[PDB]
Amino acid sequence: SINQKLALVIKSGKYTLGYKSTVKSLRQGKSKLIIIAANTPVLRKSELEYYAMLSKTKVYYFQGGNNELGTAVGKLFRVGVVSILEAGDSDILTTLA
Amino acid sequence: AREITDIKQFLELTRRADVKTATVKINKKLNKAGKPFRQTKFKVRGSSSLYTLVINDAGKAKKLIQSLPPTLKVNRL
Amino acid sequence: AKRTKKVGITGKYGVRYGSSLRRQVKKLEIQQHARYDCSFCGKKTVKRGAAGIWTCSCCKKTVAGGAYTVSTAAAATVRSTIRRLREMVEA
Amino acid sequence: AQRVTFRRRNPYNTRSNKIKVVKTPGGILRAQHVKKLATRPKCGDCGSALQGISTLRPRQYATVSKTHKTVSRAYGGSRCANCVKERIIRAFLIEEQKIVKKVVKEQTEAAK
Amino acid sequence: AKFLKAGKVAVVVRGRYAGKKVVIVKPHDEGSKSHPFGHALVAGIERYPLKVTKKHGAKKVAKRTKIKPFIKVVNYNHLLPTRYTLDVEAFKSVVSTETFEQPSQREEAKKVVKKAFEERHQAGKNQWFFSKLRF
Amino acid sequence: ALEKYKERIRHLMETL
Amino acid sequence: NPLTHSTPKNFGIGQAVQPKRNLSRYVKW
RNA sequence: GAUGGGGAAGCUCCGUUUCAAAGGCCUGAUUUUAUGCAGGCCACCAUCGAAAGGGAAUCCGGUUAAGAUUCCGGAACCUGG
RNA sequence: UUUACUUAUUCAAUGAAGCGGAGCUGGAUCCACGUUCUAGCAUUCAAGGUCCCAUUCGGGGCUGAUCCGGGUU
Ligand SMILES: [Mg+2]
Ligand SMILES: [Mg+2]
Ligand SMILES: [Mg+2]
Ligand SMILES: [Mg+2]
Ligand SMILES: [Mg+2]
Ligand SMILES: [Zn+2]
Ligand SMILES: [Zn+2]
Repeated sequence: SINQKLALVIKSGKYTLGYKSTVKSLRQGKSKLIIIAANTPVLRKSELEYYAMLSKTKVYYFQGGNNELGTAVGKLFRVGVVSILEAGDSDILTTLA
Repeated sequence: AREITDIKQFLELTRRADVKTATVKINKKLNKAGKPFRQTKFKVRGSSSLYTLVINDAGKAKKLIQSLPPTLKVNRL
Repeated sequence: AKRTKKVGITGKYGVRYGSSLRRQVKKLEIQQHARYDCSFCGKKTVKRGAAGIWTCSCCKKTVAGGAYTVSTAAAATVRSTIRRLREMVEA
Repeated sequence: AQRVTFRRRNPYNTRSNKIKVVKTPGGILRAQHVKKLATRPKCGDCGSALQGISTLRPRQYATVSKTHKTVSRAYGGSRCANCVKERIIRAFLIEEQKIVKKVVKEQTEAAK
Repeated sequence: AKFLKAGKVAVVVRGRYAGKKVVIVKPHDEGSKSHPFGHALVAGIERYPLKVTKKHGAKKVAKRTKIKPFIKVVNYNHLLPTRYTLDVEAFKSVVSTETFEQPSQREEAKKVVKKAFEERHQAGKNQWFFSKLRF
Repeated sequence: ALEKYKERIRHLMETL
Repeated sequence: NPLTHSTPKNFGIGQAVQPKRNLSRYVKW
C-alpha cells in the first residue's frame, strides 16, 4: 500500500518534512515527489503545485489529514507536506503514486 | 523648553530674527562628587521655545559671553 | 486523586436543584466545555465562544454548530442527505 | 498623610475622571487628571496590532507626521505584512489559474 | 530541476517592493559573507507606467510611459518565481555584487535598467512583466 | 529627434 | 500601436459593475 | 417631535422617511443659424435628548478680608488662516 | 348558471435596473457555453474595432452592450 511504500522510504530513502524544507528542495531541484495532506489550505496547496510545475515534480494528494500523514511517515507530530528526495529501494516513484 | 548642544546652532539661534533676549545663569556644582566647579547656562528666549546651552568650562563660557551679539539683551545672574 | 465520587463539575451547585437535574446539566456542561479537533488545521483547539459558535484558538477559524457540541447528529444527517442529493443531481 | 481632591467639578469615579497623585515643586501632593490610554491600530484582515504605527487618541493622529502613521510597504498602515503577503500570493496564483482555465475551456470548446 | 536562473521573472512578497515584479539578474545558491543565504540580484519596477489609449497625444503618452526601476538583493524565501522569462543581456554587466557596495554605482545601474525597460515597453514586449499586479 | 526615436522603437519591435 | 491593448469587459451576472443604461422605462415620475 | 401625506365637527391625532418634483456638484467656442443654457455626475432626509456616556489643547510658584487649573510671573499646548 | 378578462378596489417590495414579446441572433422545446479548488482584485463617459475631422495637447458617430412595448415589479 501507499503507507507501506512511505514506511519503506522512511526506513531506506531520503525525505524531508514540512513546508519550508519542501520548498527549499523544490527550488534546488532535489525533490522528486511531494505528498500533500487533505486538510492543507488551498492557497498553500496551490503554491506547492505551482512550484512543482516549475520544477517538474510529481504531486500526490494523501487521503487523510496531517495527523494521518504524520502517522504514515512514522512520526508523533502532524506533517502537512512530505518531500521525497531519494527513493530507490521503494517503488513509490515508478508506480502510479 | 529645549536643550541645545551645538555651538554653531546656538550662535545661529542668537542671531535669529525673532530672538531679542538671553539669560546667563551661574550654578555651583560638584563634578563626580569632588571639588566645586562653575556651570554656566545660556538661555535664548525664542518666540515658541526657550533654548538652553550648558557649559561646564568657565573660560569657554567667558569667551562665549564675549562672542555674544551686542544687540541681544543679556540678563546676567 | 478524584475529589468527588459522582457529581464532578456539578459540585459547584452543592445540594441544590435536585440530583437528576444536576446530572442532566453535568452532561451538557462537559460537552460545552470540552475541547474539539479543528477540521481545518487538524489541532484540538476548538472551544465554544457563545452558544452555537465554535472558534479555533490556532488558525482563527470560527464555525457555526450546536448549542453544546460542535456537530449535532441532525446536522450530520442533513449533510449526508444533501451530499446524496447533490450527487444524484450531478449524475 | 496628605489627602487630595478632584480638580474639576465631576465628583464621581467615571472613565473620564481618573486621577493620580503627584508631588509638586512646592513640596505638596496634588491630584493630576489622566487621559484615557490610547489603543493600537488594528489590521483590517486579521485584527492584530499594527507594527511600527504610533498609538494615539484618534484626534492626535492629525498632529504627527506621515512617518508615525505608515510603514514603507503596500497597504502600509491599514494591513500587516503577513496579510499583505498572503493576498499577493492569492492574487498571483488565482490569476494564473484563471489563464489556465480559460485556455482549457477554449480547448474543450474546440474539441467538443 | 532548477528554475531560479538568470532571466526568470518573480514577484516580491516582502519588503518595500512587495507585490512588484522583478527579473533575476544573478542567482547565488550558496550565499556569501554578506547575506549568508540563498539570494538573487534582481532588477524590478518601482513605478509602473500608466495605461494609454488611442486618444492620448505624444506628450501625454511620454508622461504616462515613464518607468522608475530599482535594483535589489533579495532572499529566495522572499521571492515567488513565475513561469515568465525576460532577457537580461542588456544589463547583465551593470548589476553585480560590487554595484551595491559602492555609493553610488546604483544610480548608473538604475539608469541603464530604466532605459532598457522603457525601450522594451515602447517596443511592446513582456506585457505581463510591465503590467501592475492588483492585490 | 522624435522621428529618430520612432525609428529606433520600430527597429526594436522588429528585432526583439 | 503596441501600447494599446484590447481589454473587453464582462457585463454578465456576478461580473464587472453594470454600465449606465437608459432607464427611462423605470423612472419614478 | 415638525414637514410630505392621511384621520378627526374640532381642540388636535397618527407616523419619523415615508406616499414628495424634498439638492448639490463637474464641464463647456456643444460645428456654431448669428442677443433665449447645453452635455453630464452622486443620491435620503428637520429638530430636541447627558454640567456622571463620547470629546482638540495648561502646568508650576506667588497673590486676597473674601478670587484662582480663570489674576500676576515663568514655561507650554490646541485649532483655524 | 358556468367559465374567463382587467380597468375600479386591495396587499407587498425596490436603488421604481433589467418586465413582456420577438430574434432568417447562436449552441443543443431548452439554454445563455460570459461568474464555483483559494478570506486577492474589480470604480474615472471602457478599452479595442470601424467612419469622419484638419492633426496639435485631440474631438465627434456606430459598435462594444440586438430590436419593439401606451405596464416600476
Ligand atoms: Mg406627533
Ligand atoms: Mg443637542
Ligand atoms: Mg463628560
Ligand atoms: Mg476659595
Ligand atoms: Mg496667565
Ligand atoms: Zn484550527
Ligand atoms: Zn493582518
